[PDB]
Amino acid sequence: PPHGELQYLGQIQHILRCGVRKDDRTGTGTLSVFGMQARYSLRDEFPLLTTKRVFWKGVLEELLWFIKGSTNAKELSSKGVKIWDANGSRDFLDSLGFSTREEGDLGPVYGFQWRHFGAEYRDMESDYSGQGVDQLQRVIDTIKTNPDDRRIIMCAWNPRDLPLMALPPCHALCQFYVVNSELSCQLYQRSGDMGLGVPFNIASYALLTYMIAHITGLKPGDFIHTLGDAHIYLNHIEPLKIQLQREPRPFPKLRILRKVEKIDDFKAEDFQIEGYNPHPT
Amino acid sequence: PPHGELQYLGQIQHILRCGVRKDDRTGTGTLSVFGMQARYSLRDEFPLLTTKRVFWKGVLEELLWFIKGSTNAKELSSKGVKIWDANGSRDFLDSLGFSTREEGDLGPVYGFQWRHFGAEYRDMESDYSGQGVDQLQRVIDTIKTNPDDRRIIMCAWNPRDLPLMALPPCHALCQFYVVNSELSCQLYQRSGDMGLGVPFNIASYALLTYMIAHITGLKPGDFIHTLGDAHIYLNHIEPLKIQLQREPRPFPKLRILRKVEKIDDFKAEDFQIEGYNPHPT
Repeated sequence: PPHGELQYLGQIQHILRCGVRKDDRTGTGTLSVFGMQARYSLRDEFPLLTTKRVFWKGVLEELLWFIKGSTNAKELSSKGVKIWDANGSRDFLDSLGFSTREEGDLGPVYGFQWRHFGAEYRDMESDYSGQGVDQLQRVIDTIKTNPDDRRIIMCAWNPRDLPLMALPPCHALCQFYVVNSELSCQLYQRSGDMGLGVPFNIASYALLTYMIAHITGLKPGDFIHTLGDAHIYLNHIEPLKIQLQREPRPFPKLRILRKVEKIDDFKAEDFQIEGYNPHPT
Repeated sequence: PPHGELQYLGQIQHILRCGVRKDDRTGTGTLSVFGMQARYSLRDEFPLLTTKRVFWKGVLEELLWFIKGSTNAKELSSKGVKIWDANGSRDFLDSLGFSTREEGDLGPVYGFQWRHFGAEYRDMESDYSGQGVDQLQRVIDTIKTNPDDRRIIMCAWNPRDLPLMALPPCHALCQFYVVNSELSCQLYQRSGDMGLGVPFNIASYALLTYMIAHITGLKPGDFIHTLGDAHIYLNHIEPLKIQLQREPRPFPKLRILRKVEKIDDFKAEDFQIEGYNPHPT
């Protein structure tokens, strides 16, 4: 078997070679490619990239934050993870016109879309219990009842809610798939930062799969990563060039430390990564 | 230059070889693979598969039917396309607790979601003008004014309208991409009947790209076909393996006979398939 990270590095080679120049919303400033797909096996290994360190604590703590259904960036920052803070800033919110929202109010992002799709969004601290659609539970339930179902889909893209978010999700939807008691997951990521973003988004959905496969009593299969606008920022061309030279270490292993039955009962101390020795930045 | 149809036949060979037994809703009866991707060029050619004849009239009529905001299957059947009739059947409906619902009424399917996303569906006759997000136009608008946008997405998956609709979309969403005056499109297909529905599905979203590009004054680039549950029904295996022995004829071309300002002004008589030489069956 070849390494799973060799797909990610190969995707960088392609963008560096055949990628064309394209700007984002600020004028920057990228080398882009439209349409990619890589498959990462989760079978007795966890696709946490090794040619550079990945913020696993950020990965883990953000997902639980999503699963909680939280939409307040302060509730995440308390755990020492700051990747969402600047979007709930007391000035950036007014930049989008959201002057009425208090500090932290991202609007109807992932956690709200996952647990309460369709619901009318009030504030961060409003209780949306039983309101909307808990498609995360619908996923877990459907897997338990009809594993053959070709509809196990959790969509975070709500066209009604787009003008109310800090920014539209880079992960439109994910779809789950069960065969031979193996749970597999495909993620559709509309936009991907191969340098900074992408490695984080592989761990995040490999983790979710590991969570659901644990609950539904299945064993993790493949994680399919599908990209739309796969781009490399020009100020990363050289650091990525040197990283391509590095050789992938053996993937670590994600292990759950207690039998968890419900999904909202998962805590950051239930997961342990062992054997993770990445390259130095 | 490698022929684009080889990807389709290639996918089939993989599923026949590395595919596993997986059933569907009705106990049948397939060979499944989760996660596929193929790229079909739209540059000076149209990916109408030629190893077997594709029902282009149906491909063309169904899409105009979509743009029409239609959910009545008989509006399409009246055009010589009988592919949604059994789904809008007076019996198929009763087999889904839609005994209160009239025949042809497929529910909040594609045509509704594209033109009126987020609107309270009632029936196939009420007009939902000024209701629901017009995703189809918002796409065209954003392409005209902001081609760098990494958010041009037409999502047809609405977990709220999932009860009310007959068949939940096999085509969850499609994303558009513009660089160097080239419009590209990627479809995320929830499930794919390889030897039956897939060639039809490919031609559908290529045409849509050809339409939108024509409207937006652009030259079509690539159509990326991402698949989730890609499957082959057991009774298609031998007909498909004979089809595997065929060498693909050069793809036809799609000429637009006139000049259309708005997407709604499109008519069947504006298109002309040229150079289509498919194998028989």
